[PDB]
Amino acid sequence: IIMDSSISKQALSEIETRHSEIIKLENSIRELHD
Amino acid sequence: DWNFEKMGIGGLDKEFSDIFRRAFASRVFPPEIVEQMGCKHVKGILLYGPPGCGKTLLARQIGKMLNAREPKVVNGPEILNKYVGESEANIRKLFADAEEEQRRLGANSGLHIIIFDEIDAICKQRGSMAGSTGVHDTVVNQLLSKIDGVEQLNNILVIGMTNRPDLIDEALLRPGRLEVKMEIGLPDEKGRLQILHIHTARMRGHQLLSADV
Amino acid sequence: RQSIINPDWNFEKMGIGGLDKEFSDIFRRAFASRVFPPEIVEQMGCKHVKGILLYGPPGCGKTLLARQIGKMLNAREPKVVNGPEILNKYVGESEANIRKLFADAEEEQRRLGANSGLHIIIFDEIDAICKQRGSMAGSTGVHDTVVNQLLSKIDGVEQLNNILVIGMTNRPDLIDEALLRPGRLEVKMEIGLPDEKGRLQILHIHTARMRGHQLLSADVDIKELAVETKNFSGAELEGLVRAAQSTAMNRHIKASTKVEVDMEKAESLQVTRGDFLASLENDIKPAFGTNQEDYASYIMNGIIKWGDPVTRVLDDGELLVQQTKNSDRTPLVSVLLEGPPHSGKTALAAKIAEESNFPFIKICSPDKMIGFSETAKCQAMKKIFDDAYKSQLSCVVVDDIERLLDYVPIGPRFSNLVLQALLVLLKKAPPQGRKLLIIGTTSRKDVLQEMEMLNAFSTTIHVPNIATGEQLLEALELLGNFKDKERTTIAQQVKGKKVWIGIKKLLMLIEMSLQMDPEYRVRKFLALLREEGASP
Amino acid sequence: DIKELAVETKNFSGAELEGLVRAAQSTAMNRHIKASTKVEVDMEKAESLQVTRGDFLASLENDIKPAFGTNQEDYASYIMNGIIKWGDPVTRVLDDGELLVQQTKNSDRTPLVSVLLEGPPHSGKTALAAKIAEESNFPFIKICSPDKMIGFSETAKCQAMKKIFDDAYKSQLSCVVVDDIERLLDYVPIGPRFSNLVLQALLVLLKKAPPQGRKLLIIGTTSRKDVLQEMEMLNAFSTTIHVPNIATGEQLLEALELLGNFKDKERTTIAQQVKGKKVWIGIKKLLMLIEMSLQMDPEYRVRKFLALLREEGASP
Ligand SMILES: Nc1ncnc2c1ncn2[C@@H]1O[C@H](COP(=O)(O)OP(=O)(O)OP(=O)(O)O)[C@@H](O)[C@H]1O
Ligand SMILES: Nc1ncnc2c1ncn2[C@@H]1O[C@H](COP(=O)(O)OP(=O)(O)OP(=O)(O)O)[C@@H](O)[C@H]1O
Ligand SMILES: Nc1ncnc2c1ncn2[C@@H]1O[C@H](COP(=O)(O)OP(=O)(O)O)[C@@H](O)[C@H]1O
Ligand SMILES: Nc1ncnc2c1ncn2[C@@H]1O[C@H](COP(=O)(O)OP(=O)(O)O)[C@@H](O)[C@H]1O
Ligand SMILES: [Mg+2]
Ligand SMILES: [Mg+2]
Ligand SMILES: [Mg+2]
Ligand SMILES: [Mg+2]
Repeated sequence: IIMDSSISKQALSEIETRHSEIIKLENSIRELHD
Repeated sequence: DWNFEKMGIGGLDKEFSDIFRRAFASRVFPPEIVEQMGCKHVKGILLYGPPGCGKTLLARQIGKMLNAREPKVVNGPEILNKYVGESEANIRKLFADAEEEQRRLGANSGLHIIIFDEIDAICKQRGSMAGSTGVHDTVVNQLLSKIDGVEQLNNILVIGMTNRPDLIDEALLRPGRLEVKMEIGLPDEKGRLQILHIHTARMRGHQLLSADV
Repeated sequence: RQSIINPDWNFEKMGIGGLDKEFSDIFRRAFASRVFPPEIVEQMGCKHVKGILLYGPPGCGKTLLARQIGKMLNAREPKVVNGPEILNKYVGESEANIRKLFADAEEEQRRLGANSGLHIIIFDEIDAICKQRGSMAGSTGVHDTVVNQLLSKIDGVEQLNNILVIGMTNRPDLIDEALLRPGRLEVKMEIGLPDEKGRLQILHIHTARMRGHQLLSADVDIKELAVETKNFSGAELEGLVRAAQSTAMNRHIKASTKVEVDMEKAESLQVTRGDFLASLENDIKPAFGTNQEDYASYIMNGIIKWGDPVTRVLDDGELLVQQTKNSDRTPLVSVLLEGPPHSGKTALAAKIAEESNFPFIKICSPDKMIGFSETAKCQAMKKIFDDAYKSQLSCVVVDDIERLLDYVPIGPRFSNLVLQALLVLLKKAPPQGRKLLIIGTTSRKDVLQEMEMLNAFSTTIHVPNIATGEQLLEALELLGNFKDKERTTIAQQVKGKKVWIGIKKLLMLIEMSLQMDPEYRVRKFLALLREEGASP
Repeated sequence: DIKELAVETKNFSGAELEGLVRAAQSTAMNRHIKASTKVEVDMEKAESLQVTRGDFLASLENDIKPAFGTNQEDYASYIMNGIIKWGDPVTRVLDDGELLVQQTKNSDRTPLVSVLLEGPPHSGKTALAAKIAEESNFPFIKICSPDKMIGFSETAKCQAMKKIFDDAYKSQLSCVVVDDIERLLDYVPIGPRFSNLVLQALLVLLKKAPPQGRKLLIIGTTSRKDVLQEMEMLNAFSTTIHVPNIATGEQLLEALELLGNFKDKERTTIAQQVKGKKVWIGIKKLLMLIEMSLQMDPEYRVRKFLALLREEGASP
């Protein structure tokens, strides 16, 4: 009636440019370079 | 500011003299004489008896009788997780404050109390002759290795309440860890008289009790 | 060469007493080669030992010795493991924790070569993680991985020469065999109960500060305490002294409903013999010693001498005790006490055991095995005898043998495992030169003789019933009951006949005949005696 | 001498030999140190360190113990009080055992031989199998007694016996002792009752030749021959040997004289009252009546011995 269990975790490929810096790319492309 | 008359307990007027002669007697004498004596204070108490006879009451009252910091509480089988090596973390987390205070200061820290309920639930006999019980062995070892170990503590005290004194591991009930043990049995006439007086004093105060009773 | 030993360390400072031989052996085998000049050691070409193990009954001074030896060496500080403190839930993290202990030595060896300092590692409660490599079936498997990592790191392809591992355990039989070969853990020691000199030294050590400040009254004598306490371990002696001090301090303090202290008594504080005797009587209770409650529940109403057959049993018991105490070629003797029922044969065994002055006395009775199966009874008996094997002398009483076997006239039926575990335990001699004595009681000798259980026992003693009327009269006079004319009439009605009654039944007939009015006690007593006395 | 160490060490592995050498070195070195209140090492006698043979024997007998096979402690435990010679029936058993052990080493038609020692109880059978096993000087010797299996169930006993027998198939030639058969397979006259699994295991293991070119010798002991004959087990053992009891006053006198008790006048006193009849008593009981007798006063000793001997009087 007992079974101890182990776990395995995974990391996340955190991306600086997947949101809020695509808007910053636009602010760098459409605004700064314009 | 504290007197027994305000404790609220009635009947256990003899099983409290000992607990205040072996567990607290060496914390009220002038410190210099005790230091010259070079003794070590007791660090355990075990109470047992029939169910529903005034055990937890003594726990609360002794806990709040001293200037000690507010008692912690481990609620019996609340320290059983499912992942490997999670019970031991729960057990170890209890002594963190005691260890930190003992390291920071020395021979000055305030008493820390740990009220242990349903000791029999987990602290079962380790056993021998091959075979592993399961997780109970690891918890028992991790508990026995902290009260008494290579590193010394002198500012702790543990209280254990249960009604089966012959199901606890023998290695735990030796002088040095959970030494003093007491039995709290059924009360005789005078106990009943005092209990009834204590429980009806409030009503008697406000003239709400008829003189016929 | 900067001596590995701390520049100032004397055995008097350590504070351990009664462990001289063991410490000398440990120092000789695990420290000798590090204090001798290095050139000769280099010429001889030897590798230092890298393991020590300690085992024994709880509360005898293992963790004290380990801590003191760790403090002796003036080289870094010990790295403690507090039990199963190296364990996690994520896959592959216990092994990392195990590997982080040896890292510093590995790094230091390369930098310094052959001039490194000893690195110590203490493994308190080793039997929580290191077990038989495959005796835990059903778990996630962390045990096997941990054992393999530890084995491969202590003595692997790469070599270390600046480590020392110490282990402590109470059960030195579950630990892995592959971890106890002459390469990894060589020196294995047992810490056992001290003898008289050990107790004397321990009591000298503990009650030393009080002597310094004249807090100990001259009334106390240490030799009396040393002789009076037998089979006490060190922790029990410490508890005794602490209890005495606690009582002495509580004497002066006044009032419990309002804490108050009087300086007049506080200034003049001293501990006297009375506190020590009270503490000995009431508070401390050993585990391998003799207890005073076992002899107050069995021999209830003392022992009276109703006749001649009473003294013979005691004399023969004394002779057997003397034989077992002062001889060799015979370290295990047993005796069987048998007779008709209700005869008083369970009290005489207790009295004989108590009159022996043996340090260790134990009574195994079926009162504490209600509802147990066969295996539980076997385990209980084995544990009793295993404990009995741990003292220089002993005495074990087996009570009501016919109830242990679970006999019953119909069938017949009984247990077989119990019978065999009992038949093979009456011929196993104790280890080394340790004596033993076994006293068994029964009420049905013929059935036992038919089981071939009369070969194991070395002798037999017969406990008879009250036979001659004069013995009955003597017992009645000694018990303190009907006297004067009443006695006379009883004699008149009893001398001219034969009587056959046990001694445990008279105490019930007497008490049953005392509830009538003070005019028919004699008549009722005689009627009951006639109705009971079926002389066979 | 290296050869003496090579011969003495039995069932040693390389680590064992290294540990023995290291322990001898440490013991030899420890003499110079003086572990007084302060640690001191002598610098004058030093540089003259010498390892002596006595150190090697001390290390052998105190600080190194192998873990494959039996060791001297078990032998000293079983054959406890020596082997005296109370007459001719003592040499015959040893001679027969010697002939058997000689057979089981220089022949190939019969790579398995079994023998059985039988006699009355309390006669000294478990102390004559040990001597025969010891005197053979075989490489691997193991004793399977039932006092190491207290409380075991049937399966556990079967597994233990199987493991002990498997440990003997990985050597060149070995001897195994099964003492007190009647107790391995539980037996009790009422019923009768016993274990069947153990009996079947033994009856199959007694006729299982080992792998090619290896030999074995099994010596078994028992006290109740007829029951074994009635289980159809006594036609599996190759031969049989009988171990008798003291059955004549002259042999009793010889045993008393050699043991070293009741000397001078008391011996003749016993001879007067012993030569007029026959006796029937095993050699283990005779070592207990003597000790029971030697507890009274300096006088009143021969009387008790003769009385106890008279009470313990029976015959076939
Ligand atoms: N001389 C005596 N010998 C033995 N017992 C005595 C004697 N005088 C008084 N007694 C009392 O008699 C009782 C002895 O018998 P006990 O009560 O021990 O039962 P028992 O003999 O073991 O009985 P059972 O055979 O029924 O188990 C005890 O109360 C003992 O105090
Ligand atoms: N000539 C002898 N032969 C055998 N044993 C002897 C002899 N002389 C002395 N002894 C002693 O007799 C004892 C051997 O008897 P042992 O206890 O082995 O009998 P047993 O027949 O195996 O007993 P049981 O069947 O009751 O277990 C040992 O103490 C041994 O020292
Ligand atoms: N000695 C006592 N004096 C007064 N009341 C008591 C005493 N013992 C028990 N009680 C009453 O019992 C009630 C509950 O007791 P509890 O703490 O549950 O005991 P337990 O934990 O042993 O069951 C309390 O409300 C209290 O009033
Ligand atoms: N040989 C000894 N000399 C002095 N005191 C001892 C000795 N053995 C034990 N003690 C005392 O008894 C206690 C033993 O407890 P300890 O050894 O720490 O626990 P454990 O036996 O489980 O390792 C110590 O507090 C110590 O004061
Ligand atoms: Mg409660
Ligand atoms: Mg400890
Ligand atoms: Mg009885
Ligand atoms: Mg035998």
